[PDB]
Amino acid sequence: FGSGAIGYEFDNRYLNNQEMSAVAKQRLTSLP
Amino acid sequence: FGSGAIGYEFDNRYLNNQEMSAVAKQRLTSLP
Amino acid sequence: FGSGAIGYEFDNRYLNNQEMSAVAKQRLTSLP
Amino acid sequence: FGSGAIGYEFDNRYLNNQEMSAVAKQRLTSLP
Amino acid sequence: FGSGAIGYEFDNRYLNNQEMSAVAKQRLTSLP
Amino acid sequence: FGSGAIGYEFDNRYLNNQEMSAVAKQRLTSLP
Amino acid sequence: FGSGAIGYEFDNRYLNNQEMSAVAKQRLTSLP
Amino acid sequence: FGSGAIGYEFDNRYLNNQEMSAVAKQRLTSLP
Amino acid sequence: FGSGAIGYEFDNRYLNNQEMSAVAKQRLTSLP
Amino acid sequence: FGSGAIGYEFDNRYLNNQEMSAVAKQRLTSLP
Amino acid sequence: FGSGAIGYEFDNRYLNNQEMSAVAKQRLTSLP
Amino acid sequence: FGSGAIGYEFDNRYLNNQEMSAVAKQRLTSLP
Amino acid sequence: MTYNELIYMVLDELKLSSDDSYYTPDHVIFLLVKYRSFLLKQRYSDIKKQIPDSDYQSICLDLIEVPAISGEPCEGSSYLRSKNKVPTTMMIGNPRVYPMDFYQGEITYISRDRMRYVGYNKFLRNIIYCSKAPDGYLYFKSWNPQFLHLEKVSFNAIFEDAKEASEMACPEENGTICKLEDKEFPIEDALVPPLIELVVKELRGPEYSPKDEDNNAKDDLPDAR
Amino acid sequence: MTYNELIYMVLDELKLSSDDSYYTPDHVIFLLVKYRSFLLKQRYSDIKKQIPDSDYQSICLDLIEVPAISGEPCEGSSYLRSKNKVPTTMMIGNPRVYPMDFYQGEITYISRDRMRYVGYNKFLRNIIYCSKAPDGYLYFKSWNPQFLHLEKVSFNAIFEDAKEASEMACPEENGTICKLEDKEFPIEDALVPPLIELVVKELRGPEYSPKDEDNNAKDDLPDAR
Amino acid sequence: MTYNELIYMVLDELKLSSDDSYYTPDHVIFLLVKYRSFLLKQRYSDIKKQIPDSDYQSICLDLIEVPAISGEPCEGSSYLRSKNKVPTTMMIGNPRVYPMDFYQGEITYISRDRMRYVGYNKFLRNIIYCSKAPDGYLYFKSWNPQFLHLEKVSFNAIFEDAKEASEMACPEENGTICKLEDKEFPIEDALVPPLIELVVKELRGPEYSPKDEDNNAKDDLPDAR
Amino acid sequence: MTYNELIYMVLDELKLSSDDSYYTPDHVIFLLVKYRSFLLKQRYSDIKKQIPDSDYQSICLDLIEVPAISGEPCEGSSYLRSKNKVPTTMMIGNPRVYPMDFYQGEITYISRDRMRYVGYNKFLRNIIYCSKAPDGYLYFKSWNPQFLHLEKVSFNAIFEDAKEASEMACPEENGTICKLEDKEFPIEDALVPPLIELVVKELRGPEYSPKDEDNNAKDDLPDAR
Repeated sequence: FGSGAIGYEFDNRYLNNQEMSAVAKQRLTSLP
Repeated sequence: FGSGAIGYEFDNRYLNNQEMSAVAKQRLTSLP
Repeated sequence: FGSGAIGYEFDNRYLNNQEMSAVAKQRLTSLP
Repeated sequence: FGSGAIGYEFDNRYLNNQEMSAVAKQRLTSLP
Repeated sequence: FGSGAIGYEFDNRYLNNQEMSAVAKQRLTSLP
Repeated sequence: FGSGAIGYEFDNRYLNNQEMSAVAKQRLTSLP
Repeated sequence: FGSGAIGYEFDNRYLNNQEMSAVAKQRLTSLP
Repeated sequence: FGSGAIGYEFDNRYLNNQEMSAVAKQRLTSLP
Repeated sequence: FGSGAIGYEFDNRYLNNQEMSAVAKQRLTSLP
Repeated sequence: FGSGAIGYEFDNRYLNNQEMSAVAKQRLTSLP
Repeated sequence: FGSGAIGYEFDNRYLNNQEMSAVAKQRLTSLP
Repeated sequence: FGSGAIGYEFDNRYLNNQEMSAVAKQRLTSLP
Repeated sequence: MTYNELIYMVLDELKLSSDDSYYTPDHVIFLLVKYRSFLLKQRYSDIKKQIPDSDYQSICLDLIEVPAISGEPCEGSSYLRSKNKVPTTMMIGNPRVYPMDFYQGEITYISRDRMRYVGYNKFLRNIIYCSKAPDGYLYFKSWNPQFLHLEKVSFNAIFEDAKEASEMACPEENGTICKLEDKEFPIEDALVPPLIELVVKELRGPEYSPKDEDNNAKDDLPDAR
Repeated sequence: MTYNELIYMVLDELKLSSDDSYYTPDHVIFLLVKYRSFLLKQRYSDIKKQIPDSDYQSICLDLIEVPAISGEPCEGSSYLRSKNKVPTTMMIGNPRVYPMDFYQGEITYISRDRMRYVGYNKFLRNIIYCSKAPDGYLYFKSWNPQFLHLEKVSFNAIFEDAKEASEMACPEENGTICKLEDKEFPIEDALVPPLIELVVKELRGPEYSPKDEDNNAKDDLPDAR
Repeated sequence: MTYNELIYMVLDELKLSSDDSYYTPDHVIFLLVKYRSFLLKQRYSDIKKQIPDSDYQSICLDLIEVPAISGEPCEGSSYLRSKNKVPTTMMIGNPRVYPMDFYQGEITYISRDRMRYVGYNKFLRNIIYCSKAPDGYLYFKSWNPQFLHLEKVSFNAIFEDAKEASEMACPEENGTICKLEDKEFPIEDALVPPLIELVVKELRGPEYSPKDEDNNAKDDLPDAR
Repeated sequence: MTYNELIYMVLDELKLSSDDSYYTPDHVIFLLVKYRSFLLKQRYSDIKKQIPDSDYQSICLDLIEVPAISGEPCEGSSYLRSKNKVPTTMMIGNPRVYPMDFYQGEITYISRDRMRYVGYNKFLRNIIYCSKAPDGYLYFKSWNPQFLHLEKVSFNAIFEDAKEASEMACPEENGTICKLEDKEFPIEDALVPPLIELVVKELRGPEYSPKDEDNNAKDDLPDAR
């Protein structure tokens, strides 16, 4: 039939884990 | 038919393994 | 049927996490 | 037909191996 | 039916992210 | 039909190769 | 139907990024 | 029809190469 | 129906970038 | 229809190169 | 229809590009 | 219909490039 | 389990009940023994493991002193050999010849290519060696002349043929078993569900396969008769 | 097993029971022998492994002293060569020419191209060398003139054609085996389930393939007759 | 195996039994020889392997003394050349010219391009050289005038055309073999099931392909007649 | 193989048996020659390989002395050129212009654009060069005025049009082959099965295409006549 309250909360949370993975690789580097 | 009590706990557990893989990349670096 | 206010959000969010992962690999070099 | 007592125990096993592969990456870093 | 004003701006955003991920590997290397 | 004693022993063997691939990454780190 | 004016400019755009990732690897090496 | 004495040994030989590679990554490390 | 002027130069350009990627990994080494 | 005189050796040669690449990772590790 | 002079040279060029990449990993190791 | 003089020489040339990349990994380790 | 339990579980899974069937229980005795050694070489030949005590059979042997080639004098020392041919063992277990007690005596079963140069080290000149020649017989050779007095040895290994080795099998305390079907099948019970599945899959396709039913001096298999 | 247990399993898996059938045992003897060398090369040429005793066959040989070329004196020295042609050996096992005792004798089966420069060391001047020349016979050479008194040798190796090497087989203890199908088929039992499967997959396609049955001066195979 | 075993095992696989068929055995003799040198080049040309003896053929040659260009004095030295054109050898074996004895003599087969600069090193001045000219004849060249007395050589190689080398083959002890289908086919037994599979697939498509049977002065192939 | 054996294997595989067919052997002669040069450029131009003696054709040339432009004195030294045009070589083999004998003489076939600046080095003033000009003739140039006394050279290379080089082929020992189809097709046997397959696939689709069959001043191809 139709319901979207777990299809929303799982594909939101997948892009959360995809976003936290991208911001875990951000570096402000040193030794210029 | 339908039952969402084994599929939900596996889809939610799959998103835990990506989150712990995402928080295992979080580093506060040194040598500045 | 049809409504695209969640798929527009979820593809825009995927293109944000892809773009924020791309600019995370950007460096300005520090050797002569 | 259907009986998923074995397909349960493989997905529960494979999600453990994704969980072990995540927590084998966890470090407490040093050198500050 | 058809309307291509979102699939255009999702693909031209998708190829923008592969464009920045191309130029983020470009370095002018040293120590000759 | 059905005879499922070789798809069981091969799925158990593939997840046995995944458990060794995870526990070959596990490190008890030094130089603190 | 048929129209190939956006399917061309996107497939040409994709092959640029395959080239720009390939020419970002080219090196004239040193230390012999 | 049916015969499964070559699809067994081609799937079994596929599983030797996974675990033979998995034990090839096993290191009892040193230098504390 | 038939036209092969766009599919040829798109597939040739895809096989071009594989050649440009392969020649960037070629190295004549040193330090013996 | 069926003849497995060439499908055998094309699958058998593929499992050889996996076994050949498995043993090419094998090291007896030094600096204890 | 049938004509095979473009799919043959594209598949040859693909195995060329899988060969130039594979043979550019032929290293004769030094410092022994 | 049938003609298999080209898929034989393309799957063998695929598996010859796989062997040549597998034997490009074989190292005899020094400094023990 | 015996052969009789294993022959009939393949037959009951294929539902080969009638006496007027195409696939007799001698088709299954052929396919069980050949898929026993297929399944045994799959598991235990890649990386060495623990073999159970189920895969072994103890067979009894009576030995006779044979010359080297002929009755010519300068050919060499004599051998012992069995009267009958010994089944070919596999190279995955612990093949072991023993003088009717398992926990006594060192009669070293070795390969046929090693035994042509053996017994030259001065401490290994009291040890009896075993190998199966290309004649089919098991040959015995030692530099100690007392080895020519063996009358009876027993042989425990993983043989390639479970049927050929069950026929030379040792006598019981009760007595000999007349029929083959009341002897134990030598495979571990953790390999019997894969053993039955491979034999059933080999025969289930040919079970429902068409036959040349008509006698008409013509091959009627293209017509699916 | 014999040939008969392997010929009549491939037939009974294909249900080729009638005498008025297209594919006879003469088709299956070819396909069992040709697929045996296919299967042994695929398993034992990648890396070097232990070869079981079953794949080898011992043949018996009669040698005759033949010249180098002809009756001229300045052509070279003479050789020994077998009377009849020998089968071509696969390069996977331990080929072994032995003077009728497997555990004795040093007759060295080498390549044909090595044998033209051999025995030039002062210590290897008494060793008998064998190789199969392009005549198809087994030639024998030494710098020791005593080797020309060899009347009989054997040859235990993995031959390519098992049907040729079964015909020249060594005599048994009971006597010669007159039928080819009453001799043992030389492949390990762990390779028989992939050997039978390749042959049945090879013939089941043609088994239901149409024929040109009409005697009407026309090819009816495009019409699926 | 012979040609007759290999020709008919394709024909019995394509079920081409009738004399009123489109594909005669001569279609198969052409396709087996072209798919042999196809198959030897996939296996034995990529990296260097061992070559079995089964792929080689010996042909026997008659050499005649020919001048370089014509009967002029200031052209250059004269050659020997074979009487008939020789087959072109594939570059994957050990092509070997031998003076009717494989284990003797150094007649060194080299390329056509190398042989024009050869023999200048003063220890290589008694060695006879072979190559195949663009005529098709095997030319012989050496700086020793004793080489012009050769009346006969042989030539063991892996040839491209197996038919061209079966017609020029060496006579046996019984004698020459007239019928080409009685001669031995030169491919290893480990390569025949890949060889039979391709030549069947070459023709199993066209074996069911429609023909223009109607004589009506019109192309009827688009009408599927 | 010959031309006749190669065309008639495409014709029999396409089943082009009638006289009244849309496709000729002249269609297949065009396609077997274009797909010969297609196929050799695919194999032998990525990385350098050994090209066998099968792909080469030797053609005979008759040389005439021609001037540079016209009969004027202040232009340059006169060249030699062939009486006839030359087929274009491929850049994959070893082209070789030889004075009716392969193993002798250094006439150096170089490119058309190297040869305008050649022969200035004082040790290369006796070397005769060749190249195919945009005229289509093979022009010769040397600083030694003895080079104008050549009358006949032969040219062995891998030409693009195998049909063109088979008209200029050298006369044999018997005599020049009158018919083209009885000449030898220049490709190795390792490349005949893809050369047949690419030509069979090229024409089989167009073999069953509908024709504009009705003569009615109208295109009957959209109706698939």
